[PDB]
Formats: sequence, structure tokens, C-alpha cells
Amino acid sequence: RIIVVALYDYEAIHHEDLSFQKGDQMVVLEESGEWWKARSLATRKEGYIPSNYVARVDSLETEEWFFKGISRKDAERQLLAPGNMLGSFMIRDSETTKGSYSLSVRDYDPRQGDTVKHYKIRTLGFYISPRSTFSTLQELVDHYKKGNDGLCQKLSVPCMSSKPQKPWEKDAWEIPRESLKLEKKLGAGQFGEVWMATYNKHTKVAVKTMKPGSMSVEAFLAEANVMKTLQHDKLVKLHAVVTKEPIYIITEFMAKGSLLDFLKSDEGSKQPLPKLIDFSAQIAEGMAFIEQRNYIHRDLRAANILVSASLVCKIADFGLARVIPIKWTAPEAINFGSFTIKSDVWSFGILLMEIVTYGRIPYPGMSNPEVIRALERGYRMPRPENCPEELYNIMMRCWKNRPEERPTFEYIQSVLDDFYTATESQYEEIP
Ligand SMILES: CN1CCN([C@H]2CC[C@@H](n3cc(-c4ccc(Oc5ccccc5)cc4)c4c(N)ncnc43)CC2)CC1
Ligand SMILES: [Ca+2]
Ligand SMILES: [Cl-]
Repeated sequence: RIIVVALYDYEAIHHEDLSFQKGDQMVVLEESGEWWKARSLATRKEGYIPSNYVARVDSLETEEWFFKGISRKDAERQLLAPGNMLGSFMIRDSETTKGSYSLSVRDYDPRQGDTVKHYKIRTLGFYISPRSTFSTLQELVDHYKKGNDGLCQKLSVPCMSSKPQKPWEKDAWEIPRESLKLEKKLGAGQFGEVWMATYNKHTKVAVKTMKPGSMSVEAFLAEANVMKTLQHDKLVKLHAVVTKEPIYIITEFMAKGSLLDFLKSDEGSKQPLPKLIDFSAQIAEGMAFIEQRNYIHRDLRAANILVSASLVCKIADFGLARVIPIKWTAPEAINFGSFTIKSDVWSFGILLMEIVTYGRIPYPGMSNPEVIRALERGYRMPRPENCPEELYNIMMRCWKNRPEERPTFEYIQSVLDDFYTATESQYEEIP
């Protein structure tokens, strides 16, 4: 007897899945991953539901101010997302203190600007300061909603949260082409094209159509079966695959296209430096994930980075850059074809420059052999006007001749995330 409750409204779009509004309770019958067989207590109908749309009754996840499986940087990003205001807060799983919680509050500083402060929450009973004890988390928030214990700003409304992406159809990895309606061509290339399409007249998706050639079918599909496992918030979601030549790659749809185009647009020109640093931090996070898995990207640049409607950067074309440009390529890969994760680090340096210059072409005014001869002399791109010295230093560290002396994506991610934050200022220390 395991009962769950719905966190968001949901409309059925498949054959045997249920519709439920926010508040409806339900009985779990089968735990089959992303989809769960369940019986509604409101309609008495049995059918499948998305796992991430419900939570066990009176678990912390049912609360509006609680967020599960979310990092400190993600907490900062979500709290700083538009709509929220001064005092916006959340309670989350502590990244460093396992089994414990943390409070993240939106504050304003006359120096930096809009910021997010974090506080550790102690066990045995909960408290931030040893003076004010609280029986539950709910009392803990209820106290600070009017009048703080001496922390930045007082608590207000919980952090705003949108509906999660509805997971892909239950067991629909290899789909027939008939399910797709490639409605509008987004872009074309030497190896194929990209379309905005719909899946079964309800699910907006993107499709990379590959022209038949060097791309060996079985080998490619093996590589794609590898790609499916590499799921991460900073990697574009790979939904389905049409196995019959010509091969179609069905993925999540990114509303604002590539990072290059977005940067070159007006809204992209409206984006201040901290935001650009945030973009690069998200990219570095994705590459850190790829590094942890030991796989290699082989073609990192703003054109192969996609942007969501909510300005979330995701990596695309990962691994695909093998199964089938030197200005983004490390010297060792240019000369001896030795593509490693360090060459990807070099590429990340170039992409960093590309970001800070709002999509400008690297080495402006130079041809490919021009650049090649330049690199031998030990030449690097100069620091742009708007680029911070400390970020340029990161770029330069990415562009070291020896790939061995190049930083990992783990380090780069850590540095970029806390770029404006002194280590001692991550979590506030209250008396
Ligand atoms: C000129 N080019 C660079 C790319 N690009 C544009 C990049 C911007 C745009 N675009 C690419 C895609 C795209 C879709 C599938 C795709 O396939 C993958 C394969 C392996 C791993 C991940 C994705 C890669 C990119 C895309 C998307 N999913 N959502 C929204 N916009 C997208 C297509 C127009 C075009 C050919
Ligand atoms: Ca501190
Ligand atoms: Cl029942």
C-alpha cells in the first residue's frame, strides 16, 4: 500500500497514461523507471504516470519550498531565475553534508547585485542558529517569514518552479519514421539537416537527419546506444532513433537554438558578463560530466552548444563528431590526430573566448594556415576589452602547449561556478 500525490497538473497524451491535476492522490502498482503503473483515487482509472510528477504523501517533496537532488549552484541559478523576488527561498539536500539540509535565500547586495545566500541546517529538531530551535522544517520557515534572526533578508514566498519535462514515451527508443512530422527546417549541413518536428501529434522535438555515407549504420547505432546512457542536465536529451537509412536522430527541442546564434542576437547582446560566465560554467559542468565518463567530444564550440528558452546551456553532437575546424582544435590533434579530453579543454578555452566576444570568430582576420603558423611561434589571442584578467588566465591555462599542463573540467567547473564568490563566503556563518 504505497500512496503518492501529484505535484503538477498533467494531461494524458498517449494510449494508456492517466490525467491528473495538482493534488490528486494515487496508488502505485508497478515501478518501471520513468513511468509507473498506478491507479488514480480521483478517477479510479489505472494507467501510467511520469515518476517525476508525483511524490510519496507527506514526504518533504510535497512541500512547495523543498527541492530534491539539487546542487548549490543549481539552487543559486533557480533562485535567480526571473519571477522570484527578494526573500525567495528553498530548502534542499546538502551537497557536502550528506543526510542533512540547507536553506537558500535570495538577497540583494549593493556591491555585487542580486545574490543567493546559503545556510547549513543541523540535525537532532532543526536549527540554523543554536538559539532558535524548531520542531519541524515547516516551523523553521514559518518563523523567518516575518522577522529574521539576523540573516540578510527575511523569508518570503517559496522558489518558483516549472513543470519538469514529460519523459519520453514508455519504451520508444527505436521508432518508425511514420511517427514523425518534420515540420520546419532549422538548418542544413555537409552531413545532413536539422528539423523542428512533432512526435505523434503532441510532442515537439528536434530531428537531425543524416545523409547516407561514411556513417556506417550498425556502428553508428552502437555509438548512439552509447550516447543514450550519457544523460545529464547539461547534455541535450537524446530521445529516439530511426534506424532505417537515412538515420534520424530525435532529441529535445531547444527554443533559442545554438549558443553562437543566441550570442549574435540582440537578447544575447543584452546579456552581461556574469551571465556569460554562467553559460560557460554550465558548459564546463557538462564537459566535466563527459570527462568523468572518460568519453571525448572532439568538436567543442558555440555552434555545437544549444540554448533553452530559459537560458540553460546544453551540449550537443557529443560522440557524433567521430562516426562521421582547426581554429578550435588543439595542436596535437591538428598534427598527429591525438584527440583527448585535454584537446577538449583547449577547445573550451577557444569557446570561452568565443563567448566573451559575443560569438566573434576566433583569430579574426587570420586564415587556417595563418593560425597554424601562429601557434608554432607560441601565439595566443589577446585579452578582449570586456574580459576579466582572471578569466583570461583560465583561457591561457586551457591553451598550454603540453596537454598535460592543462586543467581538468572538474577544476574549471569549480572555478567558474564560484567565480564571484570567495570560498569562505559560500555558506554564511551565523552566531
Ligand atoms: C549550421 N549548423 C550548426 C547547427 N545548427 C542549428 C544549431 C542550431 C539548431 N539546432 C540543432 C539541433 C540539433 C538537434 C539534434 C542534434 O543531435 C544530436 C546528436 C548527438 C548528440 C546530441 C544531439 C544536434 C543538434 C537543435 C535542437 N535539438 N533543438 C533546437 N535547435 C537545434 C539547428 C539549427 C545547424 C547545422
Ligand atoms: Ca562564511
Ligand atoms: Cl485503491
